[PDB]
Amino acid sequence: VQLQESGPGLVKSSETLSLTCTVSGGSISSYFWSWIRQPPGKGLEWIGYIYYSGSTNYNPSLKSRVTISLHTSKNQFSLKLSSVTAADTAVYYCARHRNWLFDYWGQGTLVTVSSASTKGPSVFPLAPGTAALGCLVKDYFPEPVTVSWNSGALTSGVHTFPAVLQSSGLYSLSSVVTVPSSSLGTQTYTCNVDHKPSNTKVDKTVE
Amino acid sequence: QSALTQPRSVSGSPGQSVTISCTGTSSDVGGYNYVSWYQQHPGKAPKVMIYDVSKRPSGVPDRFSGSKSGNTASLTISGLQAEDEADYYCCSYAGSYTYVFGTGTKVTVLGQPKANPTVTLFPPSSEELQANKATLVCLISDFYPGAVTVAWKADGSPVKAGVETTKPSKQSNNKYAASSYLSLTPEQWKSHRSYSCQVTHEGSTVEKTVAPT
DNA sequence: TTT
Repeated sequence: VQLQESGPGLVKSSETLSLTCTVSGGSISSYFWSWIRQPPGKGLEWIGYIYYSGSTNYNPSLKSRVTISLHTSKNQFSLKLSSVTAADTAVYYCARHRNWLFDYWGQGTLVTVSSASTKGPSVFPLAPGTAALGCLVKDYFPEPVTVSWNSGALTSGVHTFPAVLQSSGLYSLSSVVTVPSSSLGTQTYTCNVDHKPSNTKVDKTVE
Repeated sequence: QSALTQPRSVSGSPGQSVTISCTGTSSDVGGYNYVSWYQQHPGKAPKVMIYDVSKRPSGVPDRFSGSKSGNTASLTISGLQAEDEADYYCCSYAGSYTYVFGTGTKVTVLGQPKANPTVTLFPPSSEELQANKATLVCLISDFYPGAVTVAWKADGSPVKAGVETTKPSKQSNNKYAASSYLSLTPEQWKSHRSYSCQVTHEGSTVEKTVAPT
């Protein structure tokens, strides 16, 4: 018995997010059938469930926006989430709910909410024992961006963070290097930002 | 409803025990005995470990046990093994055909000594301010275990709006780093006397402060 | 309608 989510990975802002769960090796003629989501790096949030007879019950904070429907001729159940914004960006899981627990979960599908067109990043300096310095790579779409330092020659103490999707529908990330503070203003530290989707490269020397 | 309160971080060496608390209200955790617990490894779906407060599904090792006290559920893992390192979520029925999940706890099976975070807080760059934007960047580096709470303050007063924080990720040296961003308008930035990034790691708190200048 |  197995559940798996299908449907698009990218939805536009203020439109309806649609996903379908297909059950295999088992019927949908018993039990509850549920949707749960998880924003990237955050906790689980119950969206709702549908009983096999058709009764729907949703999370009270999402109620006016959520539809869960059964499709018995396909052995599927669906989710529609209206009025979607960047805050609805999450991994969406379907799951069977039986005897007061969620027992068989799908692998999940990341849904990113943005109507953003392709855009290259603005790169801003994070200016500085040891001193931290970095580059803020701001307002790009879509993923990914790669950051290196001094054309890949500087790797020790380098850390590039995972991207955050802002309320604007655009991503931001930071990359940092920890260097000796006695080298500041003599050694140069340059972040090389590569955003292939927009055909953009930026070099920013931070001081 | 409100998410069930869990500690951000619990840890132990292999062979030790840990307990994870899950505090709800009398209308959820303390209203029914329909508490379940879920284990989540990176990139994977949650997997049920406990249901009905204390029952184990088939195949779940007996080192996992569940309990309840008032409005608090607990998951206890005896004899920690390396593979127990994961996130754990409690869940409770919350009345009238609803469920609420807990905020999640990272269980770390200790393989290094703990390391305190180095916190650097960057103010908005003058270049970003000229772009009519302002982002405070709080960098947290070289900590273990990989779990931290970040709180922002403006003149000693909590700021919840405009905050985005990354889940801790491993550095090249095998310790963790995390980042938090406070997004402001230039006017907000200039209006206040001071801004702070407060990092809590394994009981201890590190605070850094910055001001327009 | 609904464990």
